[PDB]
Amino acid sequence: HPIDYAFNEYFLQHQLVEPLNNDIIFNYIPERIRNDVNYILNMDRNLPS
Amino acid sequence: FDFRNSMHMLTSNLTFTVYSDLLAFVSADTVEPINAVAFDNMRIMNEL
Amino acid sequence: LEELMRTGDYAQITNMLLNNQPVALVGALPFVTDSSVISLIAKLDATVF
Repeated sequence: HPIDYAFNEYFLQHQLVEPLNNDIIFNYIPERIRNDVNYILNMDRNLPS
Repeated sequence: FDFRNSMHMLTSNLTFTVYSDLLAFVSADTVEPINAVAFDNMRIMNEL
Repeated sequence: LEELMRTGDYAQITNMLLNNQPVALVGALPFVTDSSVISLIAKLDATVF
């Protein structure tokens, strides 16, 4: 219905869901620490598109 | 009620997989305490 | 190696091994003697690593 399409529509055009790369995980990390030798970082699980 | 004016087409994505918490995928160990270093780099706790 | 298991390995080695590049290692090590020529031709020693 006009008013219904109205709704559900925007719900689609606002799917607050961004992608995700190993890189982003790495990044949700303080610019520091990574640059603090004392601590070890590494990847193990893969990432599906 | 007029049909054609009510019928719409749908742009929907297909098969995600939502992840929460996150982090976890972070494999991380740690040096042995006796080997600490500050921004300094010479070593923290160096009085043997 | 001493400065490795200390430094927490900077995936430096991890990369070189992965990418297959001519390199060496140093320090205390466990040798292992084998005979039956065979082993050699099969180029067994490329394993372990």
